[PDB]
Amino acid sequence: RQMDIIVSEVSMIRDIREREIRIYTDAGRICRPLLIVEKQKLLLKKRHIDQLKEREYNNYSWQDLVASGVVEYIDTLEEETVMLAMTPDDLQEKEVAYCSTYTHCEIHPSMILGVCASIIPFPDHNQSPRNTYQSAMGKQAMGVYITNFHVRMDTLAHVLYYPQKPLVTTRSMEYLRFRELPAGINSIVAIASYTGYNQEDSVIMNRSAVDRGFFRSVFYRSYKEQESKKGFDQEEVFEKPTRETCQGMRHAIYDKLDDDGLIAPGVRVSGDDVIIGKTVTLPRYTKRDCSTFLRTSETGIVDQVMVTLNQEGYKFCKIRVRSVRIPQIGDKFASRHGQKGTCGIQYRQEDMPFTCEGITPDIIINPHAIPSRMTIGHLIECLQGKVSANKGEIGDATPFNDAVNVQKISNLLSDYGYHLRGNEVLYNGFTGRKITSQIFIGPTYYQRLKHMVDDKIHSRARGPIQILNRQPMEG
Amino acid sequence: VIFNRQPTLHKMSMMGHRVRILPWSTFRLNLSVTTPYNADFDGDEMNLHLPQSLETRAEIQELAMVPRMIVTPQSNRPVMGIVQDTLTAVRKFTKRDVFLERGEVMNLLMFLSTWDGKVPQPAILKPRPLWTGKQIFSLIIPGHINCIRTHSTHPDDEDSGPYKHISPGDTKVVVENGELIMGILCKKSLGTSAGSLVHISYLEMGHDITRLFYSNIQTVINNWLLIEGHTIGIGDSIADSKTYQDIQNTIKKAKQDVIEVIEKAHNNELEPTPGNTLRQTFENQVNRILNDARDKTGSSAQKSLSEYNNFKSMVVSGAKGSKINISQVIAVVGQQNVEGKRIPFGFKHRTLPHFIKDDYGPESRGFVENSYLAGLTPTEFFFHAMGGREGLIDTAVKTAETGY
Amino acid sequence: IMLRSTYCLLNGLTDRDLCELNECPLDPGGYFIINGSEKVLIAQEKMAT
Amino acid sequence: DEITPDLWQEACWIVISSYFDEKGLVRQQLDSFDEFIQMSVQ
Amino acid sequence: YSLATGNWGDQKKAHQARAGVSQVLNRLTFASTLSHLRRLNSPIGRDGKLAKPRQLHNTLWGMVCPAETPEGHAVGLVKNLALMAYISVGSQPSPIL
Amino acid sequence: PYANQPTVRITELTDENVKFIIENTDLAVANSIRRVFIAEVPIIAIDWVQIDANSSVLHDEFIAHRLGLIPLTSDDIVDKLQYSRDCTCEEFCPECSVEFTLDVRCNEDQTRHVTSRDLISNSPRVIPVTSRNEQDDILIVKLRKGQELRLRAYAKKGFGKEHAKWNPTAGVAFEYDPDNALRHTVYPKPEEWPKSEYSELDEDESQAPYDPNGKPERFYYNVESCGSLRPETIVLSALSGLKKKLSDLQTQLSHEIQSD
Amino acid sequence: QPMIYICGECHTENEIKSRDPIRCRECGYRIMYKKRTKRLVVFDAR
Amino acid sequence: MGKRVDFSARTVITPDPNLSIDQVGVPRSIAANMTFAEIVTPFNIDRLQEL
Amino acid sequence: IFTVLGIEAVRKALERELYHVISFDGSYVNYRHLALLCDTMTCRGHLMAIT
Amino acid sequence: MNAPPAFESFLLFEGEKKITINKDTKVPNACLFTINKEDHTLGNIIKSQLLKDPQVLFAGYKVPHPLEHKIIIRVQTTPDYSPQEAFTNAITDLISELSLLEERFRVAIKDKQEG
Amino acid sequence: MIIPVRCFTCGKIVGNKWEAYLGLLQAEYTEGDALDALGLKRYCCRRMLLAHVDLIEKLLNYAPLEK
RNA sequence: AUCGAGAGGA
Ligand SMILES: [Mg+2]
Ligand SMILES: [Zn+2]
Ligand SMILES: [Zn+2]
Ligand SMILES: [Zn+2]
Repeated sequence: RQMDIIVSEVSMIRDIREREIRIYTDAGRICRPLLIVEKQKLLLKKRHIDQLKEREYNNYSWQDLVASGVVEYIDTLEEETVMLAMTPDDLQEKEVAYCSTYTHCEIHPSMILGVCASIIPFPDHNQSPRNTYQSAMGKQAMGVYITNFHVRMDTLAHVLYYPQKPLVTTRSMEYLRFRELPAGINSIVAIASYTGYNQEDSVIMNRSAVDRGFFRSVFYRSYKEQESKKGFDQEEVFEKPTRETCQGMRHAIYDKLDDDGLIAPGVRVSGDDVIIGKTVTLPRYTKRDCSTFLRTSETGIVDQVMVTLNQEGYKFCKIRVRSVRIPQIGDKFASRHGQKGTCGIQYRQEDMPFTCEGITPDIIINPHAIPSRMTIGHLIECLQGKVSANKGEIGDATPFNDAVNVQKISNLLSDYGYHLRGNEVLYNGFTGRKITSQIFIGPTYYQRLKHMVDDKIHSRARGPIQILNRQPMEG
Repeated sequence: VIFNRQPTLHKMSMMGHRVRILPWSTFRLNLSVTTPYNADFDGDEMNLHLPQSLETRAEIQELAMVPRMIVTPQSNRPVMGIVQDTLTAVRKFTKRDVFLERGEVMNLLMFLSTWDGKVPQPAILKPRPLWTGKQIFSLIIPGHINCIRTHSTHPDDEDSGPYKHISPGDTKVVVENGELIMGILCKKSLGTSAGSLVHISYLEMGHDITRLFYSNIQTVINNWLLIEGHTIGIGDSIADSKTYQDIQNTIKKAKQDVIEVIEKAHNNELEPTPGNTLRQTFENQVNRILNDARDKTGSSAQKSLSEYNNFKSMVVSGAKGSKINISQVIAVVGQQNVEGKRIPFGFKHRTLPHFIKDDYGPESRGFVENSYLAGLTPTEFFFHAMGGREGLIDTAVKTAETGY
Repeated sequence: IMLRSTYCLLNGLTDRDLCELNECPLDPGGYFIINGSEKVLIAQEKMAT
Repeated sequence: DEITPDLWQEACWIVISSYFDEKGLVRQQLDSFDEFIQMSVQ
Repeated sequence: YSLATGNWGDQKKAHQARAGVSQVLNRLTFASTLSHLRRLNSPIGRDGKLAKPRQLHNTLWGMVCPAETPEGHAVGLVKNLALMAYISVGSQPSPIL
Repeated sequence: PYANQPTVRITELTDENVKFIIENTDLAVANSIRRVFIAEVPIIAIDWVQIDANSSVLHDEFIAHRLGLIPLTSDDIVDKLQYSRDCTCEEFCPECSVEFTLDVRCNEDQTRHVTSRDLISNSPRVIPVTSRNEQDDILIVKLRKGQELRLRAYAKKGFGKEHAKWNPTAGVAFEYDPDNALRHTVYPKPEEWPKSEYSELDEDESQAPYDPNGKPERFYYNVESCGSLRPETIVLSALSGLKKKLSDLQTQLSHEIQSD
Repeated sequence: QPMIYICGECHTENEIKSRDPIRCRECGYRIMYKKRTKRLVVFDAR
Repeated sequence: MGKRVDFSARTVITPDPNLSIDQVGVPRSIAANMTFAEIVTPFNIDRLQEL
Repeated sequence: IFTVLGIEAVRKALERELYHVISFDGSYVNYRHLALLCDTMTCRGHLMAIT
Repeated sequence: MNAPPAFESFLLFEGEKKITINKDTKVPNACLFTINKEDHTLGNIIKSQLLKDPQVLFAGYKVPHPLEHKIIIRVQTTPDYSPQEAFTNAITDLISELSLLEERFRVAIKDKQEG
Repeated sequence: MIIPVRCFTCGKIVGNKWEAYLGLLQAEYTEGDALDALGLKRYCCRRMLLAHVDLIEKLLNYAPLEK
């Protein structure tokens, strides 16, 4: 604890019943930081918090906190000998003392979660499989994967037009930089049965919201190519092919290519089009077409073309093509609670149900997705988000927080002229009649997932066949 | 076309469909035919095969079409029934106090394919003409079928006392000459079970009439649910303070009884029962204290519910959920088990480093005394994650061995 | 070389300097670039020695 | 001197912030590679 | 080669080598990149149907995320670091001795 | 068997919204008027873009989509212009569209906000609403020193049924029976619900006594304008367009009865 | 015919013929980008 | 025992309350790419000539 | 059961055990399917494993 | 890939007509009006106005499929009346209502702006 | 990456309010009070301003392709 | 194109 000869990552376990003292300095030991506890008292005093508050002036950092003997890294094997306080409230003298001999305290229990589970708001109000499914699906959510995406020639990349930070957030996301590169949009979710097009894990989206850019994304796809001069026997070269010299020329037109054989940026390209005109010298004479076509049925625009030399040093070309993906029926969307579903139908703003103040939901999800799944975090997030949007906040959905429960959120929401439980009177968009049931509606953070239907739809009728067995190809 | 979903488990996983060309780029399915395919719409994909000859087309038309597939030979009962929104909404629609106006009735009759064009005489003519939901479902019901069922909330002591044939709760479904004489329809009447209205329709009427029956229930009920609406929110997960404080009193019994048992075991006041070691008897005795607690708190939460509650609405209809789900959302999540036992001592005689050694109390071994609305404590959260991981492993490991 | 490691050219650079090399300041590093492809080493569990 | 409960909920998060100001999220990768280059190769 | 393919071992022993090390970094979204950089892997073999190594052990508390795990064939074998988890880099025991 | 005799009472009229009450009409008529506010009131909006140069950090479709959503003053011009379907010209002409140019280049160090004020029109009547002679101008794109955006747009006539950019409303509040007298809603717990702004009840009373013989009358509207039209112009256009749809339907109906 | 490219480092206009190694003649940088085409691509602002 | 086949299509499934149970809603693109070989007869000569 | 009572006894008992496995979770399968499985399993005078 | 143009919902294809009238042989004095490229906006008002006619025995409408862009209106009248005549009178009454509403809204604006 | 032009829900213009919103925030308004000053009644438009992340400001830290 | 690997989806 003094940063003397023993470094911080050294584990020192005393098994008492068997008289071993096992000291470990090797690598690969997973450990975590914990607050040391005096007799029944944190060593972390207000002086440490004060110095930490001005961390940017007096260069008082974490590593001084460790050097002060206030924090300690404990490995899994040494936890067996440690008596942990979940919070300093456990250190507090009680009518019946549970332990009274604690040695360490959690900094915060929410640090048991990882990167993707630290995104979930109110994860302790969900069934745990739902938290696992979200931790999986946050990795398929679109956003801005990195700030310098304009210069990266990634094979596949999805960028959301209008990423938003969640209105209801956890205090862990401040370190995941989710606020700075968020992967979703706050959507006005109504949980309702409306026309039957959201049944069995499906959603009804607002066509008008989609027209305004709601969950619109851009898909970037990069195509490689290189002209190999491996030997005088045969050499490839980028050049606009010609019908008179090239042998394996498809019937697709090559007019979009330039002299150099490379398409130019800003050119609209449809499926089966040519972006690189490459010809290889033969042993329809003395050169055969080996051009690069678009991956079929894409219909994008050439975002940019880069030319350079590879390691060995022949020409090398990268072409990024850009395709705007507007959400549509069959695109998969998810909240942060394992509630995934495809778009069942899109209604225009006049067809959607509306509140007395003409707010239509961006998304309508079916109430039958809640009861078996027990994703109460979804409902609490919706209510907290209504409070946050009406109050001008960002809600605190950190997992284990006794200063935030459903009652106090409901009391807050009732102060803004809303039903305290997040229900509203909606009117049928088609007829304008009030719906007899008051619908639960509010802001919820939704995610657009990589799984778009246009990348999955496929059909065949007498296409190509495999060489070995003359059967249809795969994929 | 043959429409198929993988894994192709039984003969209803590949059925014949007639093609309907529609704008966007997905395969659009009816909602009753999702249960045979085990299909939902969270990104599922399905395969379409087009027979290429009149021979095979006739074969699929006469053998494999969906209406011919309504009743499965596996369990002599329908394989597809009425499903989520239509089932919740038909439960709400056939309640005794559903009265439809003239315009609403005409709007619903627009969606009956098998309608003779005759508006039925309203059940109430004065002071206002009002039709009932049973009166319109009677028009949906085909042929002249006869059926007796009981709604899921039917009390078991009602068939004995008076009011057998005039049910106070509008349970005891009676369809007679194709008219819903009485009762609230639900999973027991329109689901996949044996003797239901859909089964009896398939047996008495053909597969064509039953196809139309399915479609008509869905269209009429969905267009009525456009008026009625169905939702779920926080208000359905709340209970009154009486109920909360009953549940807390029950849990504090349960813990304080488990403490009783723990001292008896500690003082050797506890003797084994036949067929079990002392450890196993203590574990039984604690688990049966805590299951009594979980059942009692669940009962309290159930009785606290109103008939405006949407959790209850979906559980009575049988559309989705169960009473145990309501108990976990409102009352208490309960004991988390790993391999059928309480949470194991993965540390030295400890489930976590936050407990003292040799702590067999309910908290320590994975009893979640909170609801999902209350929120789990960090230890409860970890133990619940352990139990859910057990479920995920089971789901991911049974498939290979069952498929083999 | 693992990116943002001590022997990486991006080591100790400011957010200015990273942007001015066409690098994202929020990029954590921790991966290699082999043949232009970003490769990440997954920690491998093993039974202690 | 003592952090009272009313302050705890930001004392703790202040501490957590400092940790992530010092370490980050990929500290294990960078430290492993650094140790490999400084020690393991030699 | 070994960082490019992930086959961890000599190129000649391409079958005795253990693959899955050195994966292509997920750049779909920032969370996927962070998680992939904090990914741990238990080389028990996905073919194994014993649940014990896939169970969430009590000792994962504070070290590994209780929730983040693939729900397919590797459930509980591929894990993720908890946020404040730090894997020790190794040190010399001579000062201690 | 005959028409309603609806009455109107306008309770608020600003440049931003119109709050009015229609009284003695059917709920279907009221909702069709509400729907026409959103979906069948034509305005002018950019529906054709040609990017001559775009060095900005937003790709070309992003700029185009963003330009389409800028409201253009459509008050007197929208009735005069034709749909390009109906125009007997080529792709464009002044009788069916409006030209816009934008040509901005950031020369200084210091970030250039390409706003709707840089959208220069050939028609002085059809201009960006924010540019009209307070509220700032809609931000099209931020440009760094060396970046440049030069484009040529054409704005056309359409309504919200084709695309939300032709929707003139910024929210249509619609209400009826503020006190739940018709019981078209059924509150489980009527005391928990806040009162409507149009409610006429003492605070002890949660909802009005049930009216068995009532129907919906006295529908309350708050039509907020995005800026392209005035709200009263939105309502008058909506009434004309709904009517005038009905007239076209009548004409086709007469032909179809004739022909039988 | 000229097919002018831009430098990734120095952003310099420069013409390069075929069968020429790709290298900027300001600064020798190895990566070059094609200029935006001069055809007329139309966008519906939707 | 199993093999790849022609005249097959695959895509995401979506709800449709307005289809009968025996109907499947299919895209124009799948239907335009999938074909059925219909034999010509005086019964269908004219219709098939339009197609 | 086969060794002690014989092929028809084990046919009956195997029916019984499969029915117990199937119905323990409240499920139901038509008896003709269990009967056909158990007959395939015993029609040759010995216990034929499904392997 | 499969997105219909947004104009399809309201524009008419060549050779397909706005409205088609069909006997309903079910019952006497009933007709089906299939109206193309309209939606709930006109269907609801026409149906409600028809429900005002005491000589109309049935008035209903449906959008058979939201992805399709037609409505069906079924009208049954008394034997001395006609569903075509009922439909015509309903449209005429709606037009007169909307004209009156427009004039009164103009007056109400007139008054609001000046007082 | 940049403030949307319209509110996704109602279609109210919010694209001219980001700069004013930031100016009000540095003027020591609370976020709610600032949203009230800009006339965003509805929690949808308040969502639009309150949840916006101005990523374009970071994208402008990179030099363009042409000088 | 083949092979292998990996990551994912239901
Ligand atoms: Mg599924
Ligand atoms: Zn013109
Ligand atoms: Zn250069
Ligand atoms: Zn809004």
